[PDB]
Amino acid sequence: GPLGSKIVRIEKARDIPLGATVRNEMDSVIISRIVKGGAAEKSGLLHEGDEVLEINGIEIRGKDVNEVFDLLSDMHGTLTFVLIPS
Amino acid sequence: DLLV
Repeated sequence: GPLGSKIVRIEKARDIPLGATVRNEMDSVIISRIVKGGAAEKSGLLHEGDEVLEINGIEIRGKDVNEVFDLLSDMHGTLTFVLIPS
Repeated sequence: DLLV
């Protein structure tokens, strides 16, 4: 896809973490760890080095990881993640 | 880093 991205469907449950840690890298949001025993490991859908470009149609480039956390805390259901694999 |  655009910038070589892929579309991934990620389930988000209120008060349950997705099970991945994220960091800012310049103007990007990058997945840094897939937490062992968490939901993201179980689904196999997110990976270290993945760049998050969009979450449910919201552009993520340039956003602080704190805003990403806040955004996700306000969402539940099946979310559309647009990712660039590493 | 930040857990989501």
